[PDB]
Amino acid sequence: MMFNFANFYQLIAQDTRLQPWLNVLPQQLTDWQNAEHGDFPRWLKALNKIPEGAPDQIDIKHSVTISNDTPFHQGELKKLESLLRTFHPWRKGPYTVHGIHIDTEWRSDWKWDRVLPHISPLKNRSVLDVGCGNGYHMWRMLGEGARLCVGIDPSHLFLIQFEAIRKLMGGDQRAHLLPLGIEQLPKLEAFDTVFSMGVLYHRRSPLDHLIQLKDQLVSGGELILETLVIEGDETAVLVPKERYAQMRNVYFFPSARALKVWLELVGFEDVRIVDENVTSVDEQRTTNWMTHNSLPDYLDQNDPSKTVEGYPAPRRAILVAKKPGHHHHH
Amino acid sequence: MMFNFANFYQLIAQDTRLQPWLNVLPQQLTDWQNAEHGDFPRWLKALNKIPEGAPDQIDIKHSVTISNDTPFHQGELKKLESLLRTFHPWRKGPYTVHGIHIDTEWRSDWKWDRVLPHISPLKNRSVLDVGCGNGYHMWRMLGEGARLCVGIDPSHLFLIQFEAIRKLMGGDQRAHLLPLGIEQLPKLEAFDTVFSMGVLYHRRSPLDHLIQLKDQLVSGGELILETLVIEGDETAVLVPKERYAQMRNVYFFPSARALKVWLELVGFEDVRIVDENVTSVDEQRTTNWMTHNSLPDYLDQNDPSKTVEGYPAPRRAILVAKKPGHHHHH
Amino acid sequence: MMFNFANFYQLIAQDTRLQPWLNVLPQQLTDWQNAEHGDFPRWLKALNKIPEGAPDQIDIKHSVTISNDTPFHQGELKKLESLLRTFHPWRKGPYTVHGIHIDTEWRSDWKWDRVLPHISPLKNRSVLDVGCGNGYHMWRMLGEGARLCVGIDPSHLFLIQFEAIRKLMGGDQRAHLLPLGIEQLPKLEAFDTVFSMGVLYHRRSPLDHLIQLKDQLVSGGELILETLVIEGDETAVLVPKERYAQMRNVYFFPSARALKVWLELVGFEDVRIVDENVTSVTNWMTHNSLPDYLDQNDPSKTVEGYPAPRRAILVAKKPGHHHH
Amino acid sequence: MMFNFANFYQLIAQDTRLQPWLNVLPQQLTDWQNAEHGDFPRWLKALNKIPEGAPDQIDIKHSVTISNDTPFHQGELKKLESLLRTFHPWRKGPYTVHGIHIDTEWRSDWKWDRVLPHISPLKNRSVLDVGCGNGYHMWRMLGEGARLCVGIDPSHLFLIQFEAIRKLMGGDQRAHLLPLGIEQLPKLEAFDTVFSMGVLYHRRSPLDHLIQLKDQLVSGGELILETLVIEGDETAVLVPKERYAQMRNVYFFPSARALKVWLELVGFEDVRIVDENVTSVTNWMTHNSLPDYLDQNDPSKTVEGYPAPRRAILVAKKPGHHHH
Repeated sequence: MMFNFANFYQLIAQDTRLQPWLNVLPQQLTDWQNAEHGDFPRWLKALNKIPEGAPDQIDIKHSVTISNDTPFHQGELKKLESLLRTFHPWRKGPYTVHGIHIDTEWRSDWKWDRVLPHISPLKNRSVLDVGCGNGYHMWRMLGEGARLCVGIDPSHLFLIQFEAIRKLMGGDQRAHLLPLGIEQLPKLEAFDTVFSMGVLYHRRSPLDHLIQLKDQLVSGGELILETLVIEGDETAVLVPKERYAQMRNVYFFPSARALKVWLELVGFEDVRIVDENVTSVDEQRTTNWMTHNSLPDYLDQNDPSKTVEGYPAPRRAILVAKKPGHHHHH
Repeated sequence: MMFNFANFYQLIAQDTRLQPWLNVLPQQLTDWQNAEHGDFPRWLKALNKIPEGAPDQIDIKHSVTISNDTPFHQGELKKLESLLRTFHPWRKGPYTVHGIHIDTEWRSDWKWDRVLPHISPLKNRSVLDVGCGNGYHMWRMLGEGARLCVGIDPSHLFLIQFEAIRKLMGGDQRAHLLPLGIEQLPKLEAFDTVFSMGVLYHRRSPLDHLIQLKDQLVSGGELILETLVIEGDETAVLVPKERYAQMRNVYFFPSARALKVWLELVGFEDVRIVDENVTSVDEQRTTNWMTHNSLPDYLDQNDPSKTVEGYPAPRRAILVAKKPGHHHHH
Repeated sequence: MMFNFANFYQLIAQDTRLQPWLNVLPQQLTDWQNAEHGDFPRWLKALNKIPEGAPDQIDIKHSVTISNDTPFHQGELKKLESLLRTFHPWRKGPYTVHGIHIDTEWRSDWKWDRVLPHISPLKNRSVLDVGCGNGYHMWRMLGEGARLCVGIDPSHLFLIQFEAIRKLMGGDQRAHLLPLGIEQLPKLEAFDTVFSMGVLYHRRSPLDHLIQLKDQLVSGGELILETLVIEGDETAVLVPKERYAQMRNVYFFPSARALKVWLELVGFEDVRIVDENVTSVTNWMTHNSLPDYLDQNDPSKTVEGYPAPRRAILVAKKPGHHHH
Repeated sequence: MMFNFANFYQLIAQDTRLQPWLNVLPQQLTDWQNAEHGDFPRWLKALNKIPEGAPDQIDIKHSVTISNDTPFHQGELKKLESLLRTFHPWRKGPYTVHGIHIDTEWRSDWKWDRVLPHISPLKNRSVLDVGCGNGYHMWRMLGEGARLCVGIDPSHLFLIQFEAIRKLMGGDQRAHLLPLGIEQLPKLEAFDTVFSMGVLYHRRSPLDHLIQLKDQLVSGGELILETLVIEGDETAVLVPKERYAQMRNVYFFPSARALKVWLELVGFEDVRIVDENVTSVTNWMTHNSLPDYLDQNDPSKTVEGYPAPRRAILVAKKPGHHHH
């Protein structure tokens, strides 16, 4: 046993739409325990030192902020900040926990604010967050009245970060992170809303990824899909001969308008492009006195409109679509 | 869904020795939902009408007796007795529930009294009851301070009877019945004590049955094995050419002394024969004014020392054995 | 048992590179016997009546032509033509067997002539023909000195047509048609040359299709890939919202230059675009011979408004030195 | 690849009743190639040096004897005897090949002579020989007109010895030894006759062993079952607390009358106890020729105190009419 998922097994056992998941999940998580550990056991020792127990104040509406009415002792706060610092890098965020500002590589808060007006109200919805990273967005979804959030992301570090935040939240059982790829899930048709965050361009079969997402949604459910794109019409699709912005294991970069056609082909309805930006809009940069060149490593220093390989600079599009059928329970 | 096993999934999820069982159990119980229903849906409608809620008094020490300080209304008691009567036949017992005496085909109470002095104290033990029928013995095991009892018996009727008694007990979660054969279990090595009640003579491979039981026990665990036997020494073993006492699907009927050697061969220790009787010792008979011949149908009316087929009349032996190794947690 | 593949089991048993295929093929063909029969048992009764025995003359070099020195009697020829006619429609060909001109609907011979100059010589090569139809091209490949041709095509009718031609060839064991999808093959790495003709645009995962093909080739083996394409550069890729040219179950239509990049990504070498043409083809009661899938006011477009069909042929090499 | 079973794949491919075996056999033999090799690759190099080609004279009727009209040169015979000697120990036999008397440790010929009168005539029968050792009896079965003999025995050495004899027979394809346990076979119902010799008492589930054997027989086929037994009636069955006659991994030793009931329960017909004998057999430096497993003060008992070994032979029929 590296990490016990007992609490998740208990939750899905008591949920009639998720109980079928017990037919495949336990073997997958048993196998994960015996796979390459890496740093997970060292990280787990730090997680175990983070103080247990409910905080006094939680904001998951306007930010992700945890605080006590009575602040912590200088010693306990130094130790807590030091434990959290060992889990670098923190990508999604940012977080404020007992005065400590976890200053993340991404402004997930700003992207959340720009997307939220375009999505169906989360009140009482079950949500699957695919490529959920450390789980930032699941807190924001509970903040909007989500009943249940399940995150899936295969990173050991993301599971530790999530469990550290969940522990500082007092063990909130409404959000969970499973170390899985979406391809490991059976056909649940169980969630009201599915988020796919930055996964499509890593998949050799982009249409199989879109069908896998459709298969997790109830009748009339909603998909929010974010991926890297290029500018162009319905027939613009980049596939790089080697690496894209220094990344290996990259396949399809459709235009947003191309991606809209792909979603319609596999059977989604009411497809809208709701946001498109250069990725730097939502990135933070370490920009101190020691900084050499300010340009990210993945951009050409001679022309920051291009990657080091000479492709167009990264752009992120966010689409919202509907699975066919009437959405039940309002 | 015919019957939801959520509560069992929750229990084994929170138990580190039983959690591995989630790797095979859920698919088996999913398949059971879709197998031939028979009368289970009609029976379930009666179970659902049995009154919910804790009784005032429970004796599971000296009997299995349930009672309220304030007795039930004449109407509610007639309805309850009528519901319970639809689940005939009640084999293991007997039971007394709110004044209603469930007068069973077997005196499981007397056999329990004769065996109890020969078994390791049940206090804080986990127990697997193989061939558990309606689950009578699991109540008696909790009565002796067992922490946990799991019953396995593939009969639809036995699951209903057990759930009716469990409901009248106020939903006691320390005992459960799974509709499984012992051959469906993986190698758990999780129980302190295993009971095998009247299963061995139904198994084509009696040694595989004994190894399956050894595989469910912890180091130093205890087996109590009951089966049908013949008189004789270590080389006396009946295999009938067709039926035995009118029963189809019957294989090996060793002498008790033969069975002791079989247990030693597959690796058990400290094997003791603790009880041997004609089966009629522990049977009840309907013996009223209308009775034609008093002899059970399976006995020869011309010679009640023999079956109708001419084999020796049924005898039951009870053996107690130890899995090798030191038993941990005292 | 609808059809006995004993002869193919025997062939791959005696071949070192194909024997591993026996680990999965027999259960797949057992399951195929038990699937929806349709007309296959009736068709098989016609195949059983087709005359057995070697013909005197075989041309598989310039055509697919079978003849006896001494021609058949008018009765035997009427019966044989009647049996062959029961397997309509014949798409790939044409075939001429003992004077009977089989009623083929495509000129597979012209396609073959346009391909042939661009491929590595077939002498002593083993060839996998994916989407092989009734197997016309496998005969032409044997005609060019191929050691062995295996065709992959799930149609009941294609297997009957193939076995009818094979029987009239005297049971030639150097060509075989298996009713399988390419996705059912394991990683054989057994063939010198693989043809994928008209398959890629039917596959939901086109890169998994290219990897499937690479996985059937030996070191230094050759892929010939023909598919429907659009004009444009390396980022031109059409996916329809529903049908393309009135075809259902269609996915990716890259430009040939896009397809070249896809093949390089998957690990192919020396990728060449070898041929590219706008497709043409009727009933004589039709006003014109424009397919129904073309826009009648602009035949450069489909009725759905996309660019009209174009076929490209690419040739590529799996990395490594090609042995014997 | 340690040993190529291509010839067996080809044989069962061309046999209607055995072709279904291709659904499971190839993966099992692939896994066997990759299991613990031991000496098998060294042994195979000796097998490869044994001279190929048909001998002039074969007796498989009265013995197993191979000879040329023109004998081998003293050099060729020394080399061949040296190669055969590398596969020690030879248990079943004896064998005489080109004048060389193979050093067999059992008189399988006497066993064969005692069995033969009790079995249905072998002419044109297919036979499964379970626990066949180096395959001595399969030669004798062919000698009696058996169409086909398949031996089932997991020993590396047994397969080498068999293939050495088969090679000296000129590659006779009517007998084959597969390195499998009986539990690995599917339900073939393909053989006219099944032999199970010295296997039952090694099986933890003896009734599953009897059902396994019934499952390999055609309608009306015959089982010959030989095992170790005790004296007694239908309820006499020995199971040891640990070893029987110093053998580990042993389970049930029924009386022959008990075994007859077991066969009837499992659904066999016309069950006959045909033969029953107390077994005998040394090094000449031994005080006596009592096996070490016998009690020296009472050789009617094992050293463990059980009854001494006895062998019984039973013959039974699967229900149904036996075709051709």
